[PDB]
Amino acid sequence: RKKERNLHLQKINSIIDFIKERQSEQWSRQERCFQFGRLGASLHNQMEKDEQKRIERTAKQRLAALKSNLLDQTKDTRITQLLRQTNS
Amino acid sequence: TLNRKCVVIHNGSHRTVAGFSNVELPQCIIPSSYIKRTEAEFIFGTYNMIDAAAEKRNGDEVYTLVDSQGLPYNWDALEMQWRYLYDTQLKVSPEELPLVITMPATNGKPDMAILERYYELAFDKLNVPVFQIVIEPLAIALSMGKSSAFVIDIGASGCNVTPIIDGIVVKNAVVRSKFGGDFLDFQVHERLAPLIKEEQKRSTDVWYEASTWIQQFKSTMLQVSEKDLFELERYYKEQADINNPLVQKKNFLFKPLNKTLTLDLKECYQFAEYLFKPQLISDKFSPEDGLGPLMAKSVKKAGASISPEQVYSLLLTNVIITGSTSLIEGMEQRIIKELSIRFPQYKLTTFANQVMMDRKIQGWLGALTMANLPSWSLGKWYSKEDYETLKRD
Amino acid sequence: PFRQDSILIIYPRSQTTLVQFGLNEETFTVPELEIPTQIYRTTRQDGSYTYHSTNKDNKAELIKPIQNGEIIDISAFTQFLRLIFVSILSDRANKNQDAFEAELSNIPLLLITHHSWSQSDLEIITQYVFESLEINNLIQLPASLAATYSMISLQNCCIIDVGTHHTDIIPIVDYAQLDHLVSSIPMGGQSINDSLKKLLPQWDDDQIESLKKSPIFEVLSKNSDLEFNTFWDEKGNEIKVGKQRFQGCNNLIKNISNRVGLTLDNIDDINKAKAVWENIIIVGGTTSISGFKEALLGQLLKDHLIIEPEEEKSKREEEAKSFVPTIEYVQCPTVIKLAKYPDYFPEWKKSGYSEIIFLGAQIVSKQIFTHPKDTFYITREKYNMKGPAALWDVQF
Amino acid sequence: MDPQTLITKANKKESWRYDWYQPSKEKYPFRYKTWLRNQEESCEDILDLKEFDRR
Ligand SMILES: Nc1ncnc2c1ncn2[C@@H]1O[C@H](COP(=O)(O)OP(=O)(O)OP(=O)(O)O)[C@@H](O)[C@H]1O
Repeated sequence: RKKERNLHLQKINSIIDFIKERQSEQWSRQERCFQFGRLGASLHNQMEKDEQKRIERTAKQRLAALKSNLLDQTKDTRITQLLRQTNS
Repeated sequence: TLNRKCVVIHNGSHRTVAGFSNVELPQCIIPSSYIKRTEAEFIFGTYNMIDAAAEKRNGDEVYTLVDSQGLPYNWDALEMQWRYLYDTQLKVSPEELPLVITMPATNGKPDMAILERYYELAFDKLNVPVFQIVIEPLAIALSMGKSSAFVIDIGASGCNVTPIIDGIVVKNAVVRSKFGGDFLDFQVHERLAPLIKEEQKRSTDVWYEASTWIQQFKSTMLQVSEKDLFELERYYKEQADINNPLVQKKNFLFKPLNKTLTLDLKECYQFAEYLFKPQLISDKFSPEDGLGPLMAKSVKKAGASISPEQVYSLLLTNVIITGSTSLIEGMEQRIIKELSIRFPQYKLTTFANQVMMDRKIQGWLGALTMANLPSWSLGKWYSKEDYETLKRD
Repeated sequence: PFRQDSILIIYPRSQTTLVQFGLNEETFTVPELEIPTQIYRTTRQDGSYTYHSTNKDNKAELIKPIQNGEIIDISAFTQFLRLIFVSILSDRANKNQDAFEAELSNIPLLLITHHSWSQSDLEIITQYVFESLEINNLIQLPASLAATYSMISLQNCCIIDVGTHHTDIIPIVDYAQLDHLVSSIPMGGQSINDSLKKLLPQWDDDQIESLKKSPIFEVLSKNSDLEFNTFWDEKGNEIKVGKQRFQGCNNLIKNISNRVGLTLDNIDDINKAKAVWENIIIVGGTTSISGFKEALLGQLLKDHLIIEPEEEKSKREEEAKSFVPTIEYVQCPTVIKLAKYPDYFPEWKKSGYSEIIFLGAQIVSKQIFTHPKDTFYITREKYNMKGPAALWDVQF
Repeated sequence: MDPQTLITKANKKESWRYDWYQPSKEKYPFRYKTWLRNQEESCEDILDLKEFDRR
């Protein structure tokens, strides 16, 4: 009798022990996608920053060419608008 | 640890939850009921049943799969349900993967009858490679890291209370209150019917309403009074003579008719009180049938089954508040209050998972958890030999 | 690691599949390869089968591995995939004598996974990746997950995936996919064509199809300012049409909203549900049709917005006219809103975002393959450790 | 161009199989299928890209 209860007690003890183990070990589907998002955001910050730099560089090159002689299209339709006012 | 994975199926009284042991969330959850169509056609699936409801075809009928005991009811239909899951949600032959299922704690009386039927289904009909069945409240306590626990199942189809002492479901102390989610759904429907247009195919529509706007209502409109509404009301009136939030209004749109329903706080509280004072429902109920005294009863009976002083200190410091209904705001605190009233000499320690999702599927998660242990042999895994033995003379 | 030119991203779909071997280094671009998802099967003596890129001797059968986004014949599917992979291997090998000295060396593989695939389907697929194509770098992203990055990363949002014969409804909460709520509707772009055929039964199916594709076709709420307009046919014919060019979409849209409502109503944490409703994302080739997205928003809006029902609001106002505090409700949504697009991808800005899901994959792809850890993908090592099961160690 | 040899050249390893397996402590009276480290036609041609390019 006594040992039968003790067996049961240790059985459930080990059950709980395996459970509490996995509570710290597991790391689940949600853990992956959450980390991916945090990761992705930093990728966008760097990649986004690089894109901004590239756009700035292109603008700088265009400005330099003009001196030697979105807004890249706004100025074309704006100067074309004005051009058309003069053409007409 | 082990090279395995499995199918977990929880036939709840309202929701059937099923999925793979590989994942945190269930593969799918469908209503524990189905639409029978005529030749014989069985509809399973949340959206599918909704679509059937939209059809409104004469002859469609709703049948549940789980009885008042939390046990399988229409076994032939049960076959069809599981078959459905294996073909459309799990999408795998039932013969390849292992199956772990569960059931609520009972008094043990139907254990053998149920196992016989399961062996017939699992082995004789589905050829399931291996079979195991576990106790839900037990699993819940275990997932909480508890060896002893007072499981308070504030769910639908009644309220289950299961005292667990040293990993032992005290079957004699296990009680199953007839009051729960379903009851409240009925009361809500009946109380709000006065504000709704007009105040079996019809019953199929009842199911629809229950699965939709009624559920929406109870998710936010209901609230549990901190104290006994009656005494609390008096208290505020006393204080008024010496602010009273009970007059505060809450709003809810009745989607299908596009109209605003407005209730005061007291009324919201009135619904909650039915679980504590069922004698206010009608003359068919006793004061002892409220959750307060039911709990006390089961606590005391647990003491009777084995050193009451210690038993009370044990159960009252390992209280698990769970079940879907437990999400009604304030419910948890009210349980604490009821416990302090009936056990003012004991320190109370309760537990409750703040994530709504976790509670809704906690039974499944418990099964999930047990299904994921590395010491394979701990479970009472069953095979064809057990079906055979049973049928051997 | 990893060479930009060696990163392979493959996106399967019920019609065609997008393939993009290599990235554009500096920026992101629109996938240049597009291959019809079909393969031929020859029945030989006693049912023995071969697979072909064409119909050998007019004896092979036309097989379509994917149906409505779901794999119906995984044997055929992996054969289809195999063909693609070796196609690009030979393509680059012929284009570059030293291809195996660089870009065809270490090749990262990103496969976009349609949610309908079963657990066993996925296992078999990973098995072929490592044991047939012998690829030592595998990611099988959830399609919806990819989409959530493209929209400047969202925590709570919806993915509406419009297919051709099916539409998928996905809800994302806390960046996780709620699989038990995710569903699908047996309706898609083709149903538009079907209704248009019904509408104009005397037209050729191609007239209808090409019209759908045409800029004169539009979902309304300056060709909209004209009673009639025209469109040039595939044969160079001038097709003239009236307001029928604005019809045939509501049936699809209504059914979409039906499931959207039902699905979102089952989110447990209403605080998060409120957040979800303010970030709706719409993807799919058909969604490129102008005004479609706005109409879908509008339909969702009028059928779910929690706001004091028209007349009742006017009764507050009526009684006031004889300030009324906002009539708050415990329900949701109180705000329904489409998610905001990133303004940092000119190429995609120019192309339109109907295929943006690929972009999301591209973005996260460089996030993953420029990172020092391999935390989220299957390596040969991991494959050796768990077999196909390794996927659920890294499962997203 | 033999696509199989291209595979042997690209990306330059224990294989598994899906089959029955019997649990053991000892062996238990039941079996299930899983990915076991195993015991140790094709598409036949190559697709003509340039026909599948967005140009
Ligand atoms: N937001 C909510 N808050 C509280 N209760 C809810 C909420 N939404 C749904 N419910 C109730 O929860 C019920 C389902 O809960 P649950 O699955 O715990 O019951 P059950 O598991 O079927 O009962 P049992 O545990 O005996 O199987 C639904 O019937 C519904 O009435």
